[PDB]
Amino acid sequence: LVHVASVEKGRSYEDFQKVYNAIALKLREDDEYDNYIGYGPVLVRLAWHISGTWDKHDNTGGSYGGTYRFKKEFNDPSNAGLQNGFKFLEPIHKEFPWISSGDLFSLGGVTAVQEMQGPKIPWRCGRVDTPEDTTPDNGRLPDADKDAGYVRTFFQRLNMNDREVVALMGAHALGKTHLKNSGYEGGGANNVFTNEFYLNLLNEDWKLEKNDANNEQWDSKSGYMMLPTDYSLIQDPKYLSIVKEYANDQDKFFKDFSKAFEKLLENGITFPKDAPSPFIFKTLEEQGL
Ligand code: HEM
Ligand SMILES: c1ccc2[nH]cnc2c1
Repeated sequence: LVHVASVEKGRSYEDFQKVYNAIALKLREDDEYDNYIGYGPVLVRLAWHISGTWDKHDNTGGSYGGTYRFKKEFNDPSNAGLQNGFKFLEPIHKEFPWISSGDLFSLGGVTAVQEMQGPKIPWRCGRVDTPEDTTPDNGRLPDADKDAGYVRTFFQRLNMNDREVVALMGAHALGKTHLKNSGYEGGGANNVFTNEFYLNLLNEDWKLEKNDANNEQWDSKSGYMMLPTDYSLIQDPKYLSIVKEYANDQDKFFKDFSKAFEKLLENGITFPKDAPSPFIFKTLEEQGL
């Protein structure tokens, strides 16, 4: 199963920068969403969920085919809430209908990370929409009520190692859980890309509690929460070392996240030898927009 990147006909860096800018401007405009968090976090989660269906063993799933647009994937219980991200991206797609669905979903995550003052995430175009029967079945995204061993094994399927896993989980500094979506009770939330997930894990006074959906979660006196899979990163000695590293080195975290997140978004894609180099988009701020 080979998915070869194919650049949208006639498109170059400037075309994609325009798409980035449209997403970025809408992010700024639609600021009231989810109690003033805005759509950044849900767009990062969307980019991850469209990518996290990948299976290294047979190259099924992954971002390439844009298959989240189809009902089977769109209605995955693991994707509850992501319809908000899809609806946010709808007018962007209508404006720039030349871009593939995989490219738009993945670019949405990149743009969200950067606009939320995260690292630059190099991004490559050329994902090609594939037909409805290429949609992966539900059940490939991870459970949150599990331990470090489950997290480690799960991420092997996505060819991610311990450092990559701990780095990617740092995205949980963004946004919040919603009881109605996932059965987890939201805590204190923000919409700035930082290493604060790791600081919270290490510095907070955590207590294990059972929420109103009957799921266990870790809650702090300060009003923050962690999923059991989040908290596993301080229960496992290997994960713990890396949590400490990122809590104490913002730059290292930024750089490692950027690599891991680009890799997540590119898993399953074969880039031809003469494909364009990855693009690094300018933020609205860098452009004076
Ligand atoms: C073991 C791995 C993971 C599990 C079990 C997990 C689970 C969850 C759950 C249950 C939520 C709450 C959904 C809701 O109620 O709306 C959530 C939110 C989120 N997740 Fe993860 N996640 C994992 C890995 C990741 C990774 C790798 C990324 C990105 C790199 C990510 C980004 C997010 C973001 C940005 C949100 C907030 C969405 C919002 O505010 O609407 N997650 N995740
Ligand atoms: C999802 C969203 C926000 C979070 N904060 C801590 N764990 C999280 C999971």
